[PDB]
Amino acid sequence: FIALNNPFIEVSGAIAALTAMISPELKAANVGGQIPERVTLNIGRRINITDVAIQDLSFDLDAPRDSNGYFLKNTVNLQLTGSSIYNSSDIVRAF
Amino acid sequence: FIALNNPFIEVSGAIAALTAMISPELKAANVGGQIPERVTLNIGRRIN
Amino acid sequence: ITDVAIQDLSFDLDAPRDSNGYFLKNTVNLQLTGSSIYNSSDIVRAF
Amino acid sequence: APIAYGVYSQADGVSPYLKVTLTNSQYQVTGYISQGAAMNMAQNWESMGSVSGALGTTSVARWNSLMVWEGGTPPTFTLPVT
Amino acid sequence: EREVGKLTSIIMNKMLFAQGWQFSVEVDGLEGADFFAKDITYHDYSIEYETIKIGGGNILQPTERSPGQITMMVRDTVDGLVLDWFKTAKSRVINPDGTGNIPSQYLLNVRIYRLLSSGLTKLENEMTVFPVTTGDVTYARDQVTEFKSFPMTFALHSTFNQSSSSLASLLG
Amino acid sequence: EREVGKLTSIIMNKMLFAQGWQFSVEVDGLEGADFFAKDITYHDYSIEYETIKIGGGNILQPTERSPGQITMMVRDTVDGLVLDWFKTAKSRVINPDGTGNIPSQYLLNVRIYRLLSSGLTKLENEMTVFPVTTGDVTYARDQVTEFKSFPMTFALHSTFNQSSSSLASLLG
Amino acid sequence: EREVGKLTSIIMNKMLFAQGWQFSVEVDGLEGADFFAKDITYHDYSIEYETIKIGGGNILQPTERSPGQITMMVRDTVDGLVLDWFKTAKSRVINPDGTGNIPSQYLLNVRIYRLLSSGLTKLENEMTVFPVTTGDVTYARDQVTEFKSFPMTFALHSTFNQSSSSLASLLG
Repeated sequence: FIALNNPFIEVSGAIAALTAMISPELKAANVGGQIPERVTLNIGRRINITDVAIQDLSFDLDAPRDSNGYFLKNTVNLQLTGSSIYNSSDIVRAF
Repeated sequence: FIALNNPFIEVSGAIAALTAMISPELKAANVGGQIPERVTLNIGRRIN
Repeated sequence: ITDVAIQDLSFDLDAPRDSNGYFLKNTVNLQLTGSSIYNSSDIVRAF
Repeated sequence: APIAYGVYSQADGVSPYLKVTLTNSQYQVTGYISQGAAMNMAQNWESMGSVSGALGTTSVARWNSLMVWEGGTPPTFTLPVT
Repeated sequence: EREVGKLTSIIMNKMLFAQGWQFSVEVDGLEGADFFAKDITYHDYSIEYETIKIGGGNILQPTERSPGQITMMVRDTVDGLVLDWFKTAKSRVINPDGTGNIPSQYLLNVRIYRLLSSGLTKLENEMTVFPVTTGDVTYARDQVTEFKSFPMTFALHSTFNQSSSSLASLLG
Repeated sequence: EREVGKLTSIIMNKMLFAQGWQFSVEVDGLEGADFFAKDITYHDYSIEYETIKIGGGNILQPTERSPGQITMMVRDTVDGLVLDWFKTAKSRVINPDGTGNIPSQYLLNVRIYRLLSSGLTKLENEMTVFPVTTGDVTYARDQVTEFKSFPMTFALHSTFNQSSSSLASLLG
Repeated sequence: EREVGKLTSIIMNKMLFAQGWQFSVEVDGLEGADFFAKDITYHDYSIEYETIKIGGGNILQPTERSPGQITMMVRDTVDGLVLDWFKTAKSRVINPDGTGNIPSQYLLNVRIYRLLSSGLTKLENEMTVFPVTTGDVTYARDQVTEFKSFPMTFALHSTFNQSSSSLASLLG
């Protein structure tokens, strides 16, 4: 991510959003709402996979800063995995 | 792979084809069809 | 972040020294960890 | 009241946005940030798929096949202060 | 034969090739850059390729368009205005404390012109750049017969958007 | 046309471009640096960027302001004073034993001026520097018609605080 | 104005800048080095620093003082004495077998002098060095109008103790 107009909604907000998406929610009433939720991955416009689970995440802390203290650039490393083994006919549809 | 005339047939279809060849078929009725299919490899024209 | 635990530390012993024997520069490598599994709503507050 | 140490003063001219502070009931330490800091978090999901099956009551079977959530890890840091 | 030479001379004389003194440059913050400017070198983008080895042959494929730069060598008056302008422009890119500003504040536009006959101009290129730095200045004692000079070098921001800038830059 | 040339000449005559012998330098402890000085070369900061590759295009983002350096080439008298001053200044940075002193002791200030008409001066830049080194001296046998010379090179301490120094340096 | 020029001429004429032929060198083992010597270049120590990156700025800190070297280009007579002296001095540093001697045996002292008016001298520097090597010698056939020459280069032992040597060296 690199900021051009508003650093908070571009660089300093996306990191918090990812950090929230990776975590569970243990105060929910139902059992299924406590598990970390799953996301939909769409690489460009041509590869789309559903029910993707986020496993790892990382980012640096020596990025350039704005006069107000928000990042002007950052980089996040992610590892993602599927939730089931795919059949030969199903995996072709993903492309 | 590198495209020269039609990118879909040459570069973007080959990857989908390989991803199809690697995976099994678990909705099949018989037992032999549930294991991923085997392939014939030919390296150039002299090793089969 | 509150309630962090320090689990490793290191520093150099070949740093520049003063005429009285004190360091003029050094560097410390630290490894830190939280003390509980954060919830989705809690972790956003840290930012 | 804790005891101060490090580069806490403002005589050097660097913004407080470029410093770290560690505070407890006894000591307060301030330092800079070097070139190799990062923040990491991780979660555990469970490798081998399975076989002798596939399936055309039905819903429960698939739920077992789906990856399971096992546990997590609190955030960790690697900070080279200076 | 000489007939071919005569025909070539006839065709060559009619068409007037451009000479080397027809350039003109306008900068946003100098209002007088044309008089002070002496030299300028610029290139906008360059295609970068990758070589792929297949057997006993090679095939290339373009990948990128690398950014460019602009540098100029300006003369200066007594009680220098150009040096002060460059200093002020350089200062905005990064605050002395160690913080950086948003892109809209420090960017500027540079325009390169071509001179037609009878004092008419056309636009060659437009680029958005940030001041980068100035190389080095000497100020020797024996330079009795020479004027002051120093180079100013800029760098383009992004290849996606060369000329067009945000609303903040346009409206001030 | 010639009218345009005449107008440009009229414009050019009125404005006086600065010549190369208008520099002036003062060093803290020399007291006579201006007479001995021959050349300078200073650049204060330079802005550094990072190139980020996105698909088939590039975008840059400034990161730093790197420090600079000052060098000068002084003539010397019989029974050298400038040379002894340089050795004394160098010796204070690091003690012969192998221990270093606090920054307040060895730092020094250099001012570079601009000479207006009728002998009036204005400040161009001010920097805090430490003596670093002097490269090489030759003292050849056959240099019958040349004066002695040697270069002195300094390095800027910190970009955060270029000119202002601690109270200890100011009050002695 | 011309009055400033007259004052500058008056002040400049009085002070006599040192010329380039006033050097003098004494070596421990030549007893005639002054006549044979032609060139010499020397630097004693140089401060080395480290750049530390903090955010968007840089701060330096001195760390070391690197050693120096001395090299000289001497003429030689027929039945060379200088070459034999350099060969003998070089041989002591390492025995032909492959063993090294203790430092006291091969070290030597070199002194650089400055020439005052009326044939008086002062000491510029004193260094303790070991012979290192000589670069290369040509001995061409067509050099009918040139004398023989070869360079001798020394290296300083330790920055802690530049001039003072052990008792064995002093008393022989």
